[PDB]
Amino acid sequence: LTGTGVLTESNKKFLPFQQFGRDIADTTDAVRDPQTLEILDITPCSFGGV
Amino acid sequence: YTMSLGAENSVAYSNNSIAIPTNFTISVTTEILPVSMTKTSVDCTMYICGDSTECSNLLLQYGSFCTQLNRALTGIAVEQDKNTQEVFAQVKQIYKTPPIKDFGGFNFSQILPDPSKPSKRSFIEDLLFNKVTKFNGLTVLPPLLTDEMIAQYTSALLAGTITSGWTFGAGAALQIPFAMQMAYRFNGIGVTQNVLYENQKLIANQFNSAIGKIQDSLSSTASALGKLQDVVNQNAQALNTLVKQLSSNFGAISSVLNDILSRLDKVEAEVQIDRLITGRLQSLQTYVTQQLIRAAEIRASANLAATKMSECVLGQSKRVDFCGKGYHLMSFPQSAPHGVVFLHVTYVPAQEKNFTTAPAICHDGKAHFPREGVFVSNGTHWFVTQRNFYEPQIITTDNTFVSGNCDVVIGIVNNTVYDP
Amino acid sequence: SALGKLQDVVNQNAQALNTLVKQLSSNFGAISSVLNDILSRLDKVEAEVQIDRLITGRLQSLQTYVTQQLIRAAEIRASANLAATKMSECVLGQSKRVDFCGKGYHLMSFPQSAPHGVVFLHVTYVPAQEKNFTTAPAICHDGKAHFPREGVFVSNGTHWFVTQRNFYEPQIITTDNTFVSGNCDVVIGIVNNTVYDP
Amino acid sequence: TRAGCLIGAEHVNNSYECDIPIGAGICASYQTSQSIIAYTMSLGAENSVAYSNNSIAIPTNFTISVTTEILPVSMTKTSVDCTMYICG
Ligand SMILES: *[C@@H]1O[C@H](CO)[C@@H](O[C@@H]2O[C@H](CO)[C@@H](O[C@@H]3O[C@H](CO)[C@@H](O)[C@H](O)[C@@H]3O)[C@H](O)[C@H]2NC(C)=O)[C@H](O)[C@H]1NC(C)=O
Ligand SMILES: *[C@@H]1O[C@H](CO)[C@@H](O[C@@H]2O[C@H](CO)[C@@H](O[C@@H]3O[C@H](CO)[C@@H](O)[C@H](O)[C@@H]3O)[C@H](O)[C@H]2NC(C)=O)[C@H](O)[C@H]1NC(C)=O
Ligand SMILES: *[C@@H]1O[C@H](CO)[C@@H](O[C@@H]2O[C@H](CO)[C@@H](O)[C@H](O)[C@H]2NC(C)=O)[C@H](O)[C@H]1NC(C)=O
Ligand SMILES: *[C@@H]1O[C@H](CO)[C@@H](O[C@@H]2O[C@H](CO)[C@@H](O)[C@H](O)[C@H]2NC(C)=O)[C@H](O)[C@H]1NC(C)=O
Ligand SMILES: *[C@@H]1O[C@H](CO)[C@@H](O[C@@H]2O[C@H](CO)[C@@H](O)[C@H](O)[C@H]2NC(C)=O)[C@H](O)[C@H]1NC(C)=O
Ligand SMILES: *[C@@H]1O[C@H](CO)[C@@H](O[C@@H]2O[C@H](CO)[C@@H](O)[C@H](O)[C@H]2NC(C)=O)[C@H](O)[C@H]1NC(C)=O
Ligand SMILES: *[C@@H]1O[C@H](CO)[C@@H](O[C@@H]2O[C@H](CO)[C@@H](O)[C@H](O)[C@H]2NC(C)=O)[C@H](O)[C@H]1NC(C)=O
Ligand SMILES: *[C@@H]1O[C@H](CO)[C@@H](O[C@@H]2O[C@H](CO)[C@@H](O)[C@H](O)[C@H]2NC(C)=O)[C@H](O)[C@H]1NC(C)=O
Ligand SMILES: *[C@@H]1O[C@H](CO)[C@@H](O[C@@H]2O[C@H](CO)[C@@H](O)[C@H](O)[C@H]2NC(C)=O)[C@H](O)[C@H]1NC(C)=O
Ligand SMILES: *[C@@H]1O[C@H](CO)[C@@H](O[C@@H]2O[C@H](CO)[C@@H](O)[C@H](O)[C@H]2NC(C)=O)[C@H](O)[C@H]1NC(C)=O
Ligand SMILES: *[C@@H]1O[C@H](CO)[C@@H](O)[C@H](O)[C@H]1NC(C)=O
Ligand SMILES: *[C@@H]1O[C@H](CO)[C@@H](O)[C@H](O)[C@H]1NC(C)=O
Ligand SMILES: *[C@@H]1O[C@H](CO)[C@@H](O)[C@H](O)[C@H]1NC(C)=O
Repeated sequence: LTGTGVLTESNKKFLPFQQFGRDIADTTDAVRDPQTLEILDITPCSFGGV
Repeated sequence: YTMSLGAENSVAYSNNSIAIPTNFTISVTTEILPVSMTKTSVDCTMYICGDSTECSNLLLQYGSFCTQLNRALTGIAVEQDKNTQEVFAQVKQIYKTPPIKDFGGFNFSQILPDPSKPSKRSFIEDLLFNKVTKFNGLTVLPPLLTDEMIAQYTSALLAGTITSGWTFGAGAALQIPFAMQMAYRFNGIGVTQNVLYENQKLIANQFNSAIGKIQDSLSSTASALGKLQDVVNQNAQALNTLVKQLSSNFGAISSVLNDILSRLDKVEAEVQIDRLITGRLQSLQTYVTQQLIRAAEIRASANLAATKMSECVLGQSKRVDFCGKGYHLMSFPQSAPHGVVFLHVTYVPAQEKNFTTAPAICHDGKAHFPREGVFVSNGTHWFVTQRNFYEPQIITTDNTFVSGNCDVVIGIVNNTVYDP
Repeated sequence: SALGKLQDVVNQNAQALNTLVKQLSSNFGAISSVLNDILSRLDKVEAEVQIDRLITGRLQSLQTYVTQQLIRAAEIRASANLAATKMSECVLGQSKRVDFCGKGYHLMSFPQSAPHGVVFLHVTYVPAQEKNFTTAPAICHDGKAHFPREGVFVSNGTHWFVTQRNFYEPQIITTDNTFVSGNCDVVIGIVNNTVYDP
Repeated sequence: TRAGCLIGAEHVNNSYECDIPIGAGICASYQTSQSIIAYTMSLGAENSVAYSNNSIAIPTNFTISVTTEILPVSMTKTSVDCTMYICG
């Protein structure tokens, strides 16, 4: 996988075989660390008009 | 089956029969009109070239398409703000209802704000707000006037309407009892003000029952606020389509720019990047066109809602079927998510009776015509009464005016004319 | 900022024309924006792709311009229908619609010509100085409830008068100004006062 | 602010008429030793109408006020030669 965002500790308890999660509109929003097997949310980095 | 247009009602029409109502029912109906929609400001560069340098360099060869696409959305947002300002912000002075609620027996506690809650909205507004329920450059801008300010504007309009009639719109708010205001409303629709003062308790009870029945609705059904939910769902579906069009290929080998730049050189991936840019630009153009059409529709609806706010609420409109069905008396605004709800109070007759009528009356060879009324007969005697209500009175010289002789009017009957 | 509604349309049309005339300098993926520079550096079999790219870009620009012009023409047609309705109602008559022919009780309106627009001079009627008075819904004299024909009962503390709504012109309550309907015990708030007989 | 981070404006607790709209009910203005301030826009002055069951207000004067209103009617005609624009 790839992308860019801040990895905050989430609470979405995944299934023992699921690796990453996708919210509506098919966007990667949560992945599981392959080493510690913890889940975390993927929030896109801040952006907006000046 | 073949749909039926309604029940067949043959009106008992003749040249000497008239139906004058003897009762009435104060019916209050609701109406939902959209005012504004959610603001959208999509980054034209980040949506097409999210985290890419070659894509950003190649996008500059298409001119100022991103500039006009952003200017269209900025204009749409400014237009929605202007609509929200023009629909609600019509009074330059916030009015407050007095602590005493002696409005001639009428109960407005179900439409006035309640300080016992943080959100200063009424019960009906709370019931309305409980029904209608950032990535890839998509940003939602917050509206200028928040829900609290819309609620304050609605409360000021309602207080001005219930404490000053229609004088708060044309100028300074002139205090007037609600009974006299309703008497003026009755005089506006062509009904004598004595009917209200002689049936004030009945009209107050009918208004309270109508408001209670309105409260009974908007809590069980879901198709009442469909006009706002439809706009919300349309905007959501447009955003979903715009964000799902990124997963398309448009003829390219892949939809991800990183997967293309990592499998081809800097001379063959340019074609795939150009195809993706063209597809995403066409998608953005289609989205902006749909948003402009929807904004035009919402602006038309907001202009209609502002006209109704100015006519039905700040005055008494004689336009038929404009401020609800029936003879319009008054209206009360209510705040709604991205919209406005009007509670039109109308006057509907309930019980009519048949009477034998005549166009004129001759007493001494002189034809008499009613000043404001209609001649009716209950079988034996003749009386003169108003049109929208049955109040029979003796035909006197002060109620009729003389014009012409008897042999010129068709259908004139003989009857005595009293002299005071 | 008084005539901003017309200057805004003028500036929008000017900006649309400027964008349409500046879109020609774009490449749209071609090697150059000038067709003469492409036909003089490539043969008749490879420059066709660049010409096709330029044609597609310019056609998309023209389509976007025409769509924007159609939307703006719809907006201008709505505004013109509103202006025609106002010219027919406020100018050629007296409209009783609130806040339509300006703020206040509309009396008359005067049209004025403007560049690509119209200017109305709404002459309205606005009250200026109001006073407090004690009012009553009805008056009983001999057990008969009297109601104002066209007016409102007012009291200055000692005596009662009948006057119009939008102006203070106190007059003596006579039989010609009031009509009798019902008795006293049916109206809420009815007070005792003499009714003059002409 | 609820509309975004604003830098360069002093937030005041007073309420004034909205001069420069920002969003979320916050507007900016250039007032008083002299810098840009930010505040929550006020909808107007609070006017408690002296309402009762036996009081009425009748005007004793009037002012003939004439106000202006501008409405667009037409716009400039445009007839762009399509072939000359695409293939000049
Ligand atoms: C309402 O009252 C008037 C008068 O009070 C009635 O008119 C009268 O009608 C009768 C019946 O036709 C007339 O009698 C006959 O008149 C003719 C001349 O037209 C004469 O040749 C006959 O010998 C007989 O007298 C009477 O003259 C006439 N009076 C007047 C003043 O015109 C009228 O009929 C009444 N309306 C109804 C619906 O009955
Ligand atoms: C307006 O005038 C009428 C009559 O001119 C006033 O009605 C009168 O009110 C007095 C005071 O209550 C009555 O006197 C008492 O009447 C009761 C019966 O209700 C009796 O038991 C007592 O012994 C005493 O006589 C009087 O009868 C009554 N007259 C009529 C004709 O109703 C009315 O009060 C006046 N309005 C105001 C605001 O004062
Ligand atoms: C992958 O290796 C890491 C470290 O070698 C493992 O993390 C350890 O997990 C055990 C049991 O959960 C803990 O007692 C240790 O403290 C952890 N060490 C560290 C450094 O975190 C991890 O469990 C391994 N994962 C798998 C699937 O084998
Ligand atoms: C006019 O209609 C109203 C409403 O139907 C009538 O009020 C009802 O009258 C009946 C008969 O006395 C009562 O049982 C109901 O409780 C009344 N309803 C309300 C809401 O008050 C009224 O009587 C009718 N008037 C005439 C003259 O027919
Ligand atoms: C106006 O209507 C409201 C609600 O219909 C009335 O409030 C009710 O008052 C009774 C009296 O004790 C309570 O038992 C109810 O619980 C109240 N209901 C609600 C929803 O608050 C109110 O009293 C009415 N006003 C007048 C002047 O009668
Ligand atoms: C038509 O109306 C008149 C006036 O109300 C009725 O005349 C009255 O009838 C009642 C009932 O019989 C009598 O007590 C009154 O003395 C009558 N007054 C007069 C002046 O005659 C008349 O009965 C009504 N006719 C019909 C068919 O309803
Ligand atoms: C209403 O229409 C009826 C039906 O034509 C009229 O009754 C006729 O009137 C003429 C003229 O008086 C008589 O010659 C006929 O014999 C009548 N026919 C019947 C069946 O009665 C009646 O006159 C009309 N009334 C008015 C006021 O125009
Ligand atoms: C209420 O209005 C009446 C009618 O004008 C006033 O009565 C007059 O008052 C003037 C001034 O004192 C006297 O010169 C007249 O003789 C009075 N006319 C009558 C018929 O009494 C009355 O003074 C006013 N009351 C108040 C409190 O302003
Ligand atoms: C206007 O409202 C006031 C306040 O309730 C009324 O004053 C009360 O009237 C009742 C009935 O006459 C008395 O029992 C109370 O003692 C009065 N209270 C006060 C504080 O005065 C007044 O009657 C109402 N006026 C009208 C015309 O309805
Ligand atoms: C109604 O208002 C007008 C306008 O203010 C008043 O006219 C002014 O009256 C004062 C008092 O003498 C003069 O000094 C001004 O010159 C007048 N202005 C104009 C434009 O004429 C008028 O007096 C008021 N009428 C009443 C009865 O209060
Ligand atoms: C009036 O007459 C029509 C036709 O005969 C009848 O249907 C209707 O019931 C009558 N009205 C009343 C109040 O009885
Ligand atoms: C009417 O009464 C209100 C409240 O008592 C007051 O503010 C107002 O000035 C009064 N009107 C006049 C003309 O004095
Ligand atoms: C505004 O109010 C807050 C909360 O009471 C307070 O902390 C702050 O000092 C106030 N600011 C000014 C300028 O008074």
